[PDB]
Amino acid sequence: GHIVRSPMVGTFYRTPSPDAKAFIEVGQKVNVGDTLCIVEAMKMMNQIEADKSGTVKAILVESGQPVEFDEPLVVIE
Amino acid sequence: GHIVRSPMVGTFYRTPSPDAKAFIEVGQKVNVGDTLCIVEAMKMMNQIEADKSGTVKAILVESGQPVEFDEPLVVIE
Amino acid sequence: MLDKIVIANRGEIALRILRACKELGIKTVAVHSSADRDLKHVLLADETVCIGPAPSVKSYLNIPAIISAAEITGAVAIHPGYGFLSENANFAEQVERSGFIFIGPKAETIRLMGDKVSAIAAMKKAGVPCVPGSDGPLGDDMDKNRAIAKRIGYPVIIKASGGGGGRGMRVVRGDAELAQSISMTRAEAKAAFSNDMVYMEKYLENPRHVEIQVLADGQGNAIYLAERDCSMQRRHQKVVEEAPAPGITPELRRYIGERCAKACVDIGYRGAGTFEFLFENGEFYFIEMNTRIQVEHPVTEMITGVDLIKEQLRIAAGQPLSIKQEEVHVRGHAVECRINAEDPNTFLPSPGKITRFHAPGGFGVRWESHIYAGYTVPPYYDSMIGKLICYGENRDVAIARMKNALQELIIDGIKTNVDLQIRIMNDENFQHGGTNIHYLEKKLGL
Amino acid sequence: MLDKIVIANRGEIALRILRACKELGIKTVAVHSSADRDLKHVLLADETVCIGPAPSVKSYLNIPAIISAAEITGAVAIHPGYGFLSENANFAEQVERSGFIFIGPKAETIRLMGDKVSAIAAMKKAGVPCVPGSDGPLGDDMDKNRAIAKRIGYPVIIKASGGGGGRGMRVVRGDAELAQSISMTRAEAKAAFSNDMVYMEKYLENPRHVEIQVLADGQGNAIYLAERDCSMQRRHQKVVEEAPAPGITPELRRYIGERCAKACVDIGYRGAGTFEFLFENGEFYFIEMNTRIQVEHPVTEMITGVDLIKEQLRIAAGQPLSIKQEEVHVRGHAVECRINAEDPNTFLPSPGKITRFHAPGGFGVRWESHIYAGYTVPPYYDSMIGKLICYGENRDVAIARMKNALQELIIDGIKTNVDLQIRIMNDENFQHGGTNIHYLEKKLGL
Amino acid sequence: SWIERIKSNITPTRKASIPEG
Ligand SMILES: Nc1ncnc2c1ncn2[C@@H]1O[C@H](COP(=O)(O)OP(=O)(O)O)[C@@H](O)[C@H]1O
Ligand SMILES: Nc1ncnc2c1ncn2[C@@H]1O[C@H](COP(=O)(O)OP(=O)(O)O)[C@@H](O)[C@H]1O
Ligand SMILES: *C(=O)CCCC[C@@H]1SC[C@@H]2NC(=O)N[C@@H]21
Ligand SMILES: *C(=O)CCCC[C@@H]1SC[C@@H]2NC(=O)N[C@@H]21
Ligand SMILES: [Mg+2]
Ligand SMILES: [Mg+2]
Repeated sequence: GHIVRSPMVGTFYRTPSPDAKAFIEVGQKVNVGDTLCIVEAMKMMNQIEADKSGTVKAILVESGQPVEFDEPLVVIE
Repeated sequence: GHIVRSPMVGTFYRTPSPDAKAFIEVGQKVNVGDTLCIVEAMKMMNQIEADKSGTVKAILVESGQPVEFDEPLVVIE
Repeated sequence: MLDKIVIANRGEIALRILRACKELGIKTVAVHSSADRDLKHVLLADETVCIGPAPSVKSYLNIPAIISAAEITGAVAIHPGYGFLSENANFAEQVERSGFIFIGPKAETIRLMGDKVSAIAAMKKAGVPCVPGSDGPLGDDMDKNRAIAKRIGYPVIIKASGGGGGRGMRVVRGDAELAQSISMTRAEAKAAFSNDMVYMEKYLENPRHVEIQVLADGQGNAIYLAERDCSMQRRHQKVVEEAPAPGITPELRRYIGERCAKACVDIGYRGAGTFEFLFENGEFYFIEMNTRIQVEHPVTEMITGVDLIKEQLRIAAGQPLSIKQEEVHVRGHAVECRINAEDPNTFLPSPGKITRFHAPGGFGVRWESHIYAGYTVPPYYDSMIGKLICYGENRDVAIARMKNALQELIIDGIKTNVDLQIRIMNDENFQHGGTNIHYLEKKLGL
Repeated sequence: MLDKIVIANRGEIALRILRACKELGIKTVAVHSSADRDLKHVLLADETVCIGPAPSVKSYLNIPAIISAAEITGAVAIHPGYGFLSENANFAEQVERSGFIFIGPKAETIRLMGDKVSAIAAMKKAGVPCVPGSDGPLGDDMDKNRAIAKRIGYPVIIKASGGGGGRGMRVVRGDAELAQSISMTRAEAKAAFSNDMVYMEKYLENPRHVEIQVLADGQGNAIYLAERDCSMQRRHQKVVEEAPAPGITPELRRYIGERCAKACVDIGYRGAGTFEFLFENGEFYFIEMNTRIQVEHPVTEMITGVDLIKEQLRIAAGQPLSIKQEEVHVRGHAVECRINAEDPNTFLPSPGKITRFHAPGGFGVRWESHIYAGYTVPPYYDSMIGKLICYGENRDVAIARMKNALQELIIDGIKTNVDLQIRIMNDENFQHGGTNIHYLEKKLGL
Repeated sequence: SWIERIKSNITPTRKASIPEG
């Protein structure tokens, strides 16, 4: 049950654009490293890369919800 | 065994007079009805009577030492 | 100063006296019962003497025991604090005769002011207005009783002369139940205070309990220190005090203070006492006088800056009052809350161990109490465990400070009336101020 | 008014700012690290944001993280308290860039007063006396350095321009160790503050650290609130601070205070600051200025009745000064003692769980701390865990109250420096007052 | 009993504007 944690304080987003397809969704699995979600902070859109290959067990934070440091973002395997 | 404790507050004496014989001494046993020690309060020298007959094992206080309520004085076995 | 004194009390007031003694370089003897060996002031006192068993009637009301404790330890004074034997003229006379200074008024003054009828008569003599009433003890002339009641105007209240603590008081609405109410109140007084004397007084329905603090050295000097509005009461027992009373302009303050100081000088008062009143239509109506330091004195201390217990100790030593009336300045506003160990709903005592405890702190917040983590509140004594005083530059600041401090206080292992105090703090009418003495009971909506 | 503010600090100052906010009805955001989730103010704050891992360089010195917390929480101001980024001009200008209100002076003001080489020049321009010294940064012109040292007179002290907290200072008695002392001071400055600039000043041997507290709104108004006396220092880190300074007559007090206020007006200062002077022979000698609320500021609050943090919030909100110079009155004497968490015989920090804790109470005792029974003191941050301020109508009463309140205080489970404070209180020369900055090290003698 | 707090979540509706540059 690996948990990916947000590395910065910001607002959580799934789509890189307001009207674009979500980076990931529960089910569809991911790889060792790739964009998984967005945390916006002081503009400067930031991309969160997974540190572990695996399947997306779940996602704990909705889009637009502010996240803090060490905020559980997604659960993989 | 059993312990007799002062029921009032005042100075503790063992001889009824400044120069007289102590009511009791270590060794020689006592019975239920007998005076063991003198508690002086406001120039009134009350007397203390044990409740169980037995040997005077030891005296826990010293003459002229002020005592307080529920102060252990003598233990009878 | 006094070489050594005996603190014949317990709880918060015992700590208040112990701390005042320590600041003044006075040795302290802390007399306690057998169930009060873990009290904070007992563990901090210089000397400790056990005076009796757990019940109050055998330990803290045992005048011979306290005199003996003062004798063996070589004390030179006895401070009763409040409650127990503070207003016991027999205790005062016996202590003074035995050869120990009584930190308080004279025995004669305690006798005079304790009898509420004689107190009212003396106040009328000295120029202090009083509530219309029987103007004397009630007799068997029921015709005269009902004539007086009709003249003053119903409703009326029957109050025991030696009553205290809010007990032995009955309100009468008409002539129907006057005799029965009087008889049952007399029986209750016999059961409680061993004195059946009672008197009748007019019942004001919208008053504001206002009380004046007076310091007099017994040498012809006396001063007054602001006032206190103890309106917030339940079951005739105060819950929240404050000082100075809202709406009492400095003119009325100086007026009533001058009258009370003159009364103190005339009756030869000594020590610190409180003149209770009832405020309505801009006129005060004396009810009773407390011949002892009051539970809610910290508010006066915090607004005036005068340490009242240290002043008591200095007066008892004979020193004349060093504070002039013009030098007493009120600066701010203090609000006090009493914290009791009782059910907030059933208002019944809840003795028991305190598993955790974290007292409030910060700027302008005083926490006066004797409890700690692991203290076992005995069931044999009153249910008060502490007082919480908060001071600010105005009423609103003090009330906000009080809300924060109450939110910050933790008391677990027993049931405490902290939520009730928070509710009172959050009441809009209380924040506005000026509530009558019956507001709190009506707030319960029953 | 400020709708919401971020308390970019931790511990005791965070509680102070949160409690002032609660009084003023301001919403609070408490940014903490991942090891500070247990802090009392974090559990009492409205919104909490974890801004980084345990180390300070990653949590509280992270300007982007604090700005992001303010942004997501929708705050309008940031209170830096003291320490960390309070005197950071980069933080000031970077907070002001993003439309947030910096509760404190301007960025340019912090830059000007942030380096002592420029602050001394500004004060000399403004007429505030300064210690004779190098009157400029030290170069490699050794002949000039020794000529200056001879002119000012030995002994001399080398002080880093960006120095803080008492570090980066070396006392030099002769030319033999001048070069080596300068080299080591520069190395320490490089390793600590990223600024190797140093300057030489005269080394007074019997001064008294006397500092002035000043409130300015940045609109042409500035006032001075008494002073302090931080002469009880160890390794240039204060231990006992008190106000007003003993022996400073009202004439001298006003003379220094009015000049300090004029100097504040000169640089267009804003918010609350503090000028630090060395007192000797009735002459003040400026050394540095603190552009922030000071750790020992509670002593100035208990003698003037003026809440300094609420004043900072009001000034930041834009309101002008509501206190006139004539309205400031010093009434009493307060003595403070910093309670650190360290080995009393080795001054090494001692982190660990606090098993028991009981803060003292009483009339005029303030306990300013964030700890509680069951609080695990983290090792990453400074060792201070609380402050204890005691107030009285005179110095002797304050000292006696301090001695009483230090015994009533219990802190188990960690090694704390309470016994050091108790033995400092009992010292006879301290009770006399007017001791010099080097007195405590002489008393310890090691 | 503030020692045990619910650890609530931030309300997203609050918005702050930082200059883009
Ligand atoms: N004459 C009165 N009219 C109305 N209420 C009264 C009167 N006398 C007493 N009370 C109520 O009872 C309370 C306590 O009265 P008090 O005489 O001080 O008795 P105690 O000695 O029990 O404290 C007062 O604060 C008031 O609320
Ligand atoms: N010119 C000086 N002469 C003697 N002692 C000094 C001098 N400057 C500083 N000190 C000592 O160092 C302490 C701290 O100095 P300060 O300039 O305030 O540095 P910091 O910024 O580290 O607090 C002073 O209280 C004083 O004891
Ligand atoms: C600066 O003014 C705010 C920019 C916020 C950009 C992000 S991208 C996803 C959301 N859509 C949108 O328009 N704002 C959010
Ligand atoms: C009263 O002031 C003190 C006098 C009493 C002295 C008592 S009598 C019992 C003890 N025996 C003795 O020698 N002196 C003590
Ligand atoms: Mg009463
Ligand atoms: Mg300094």
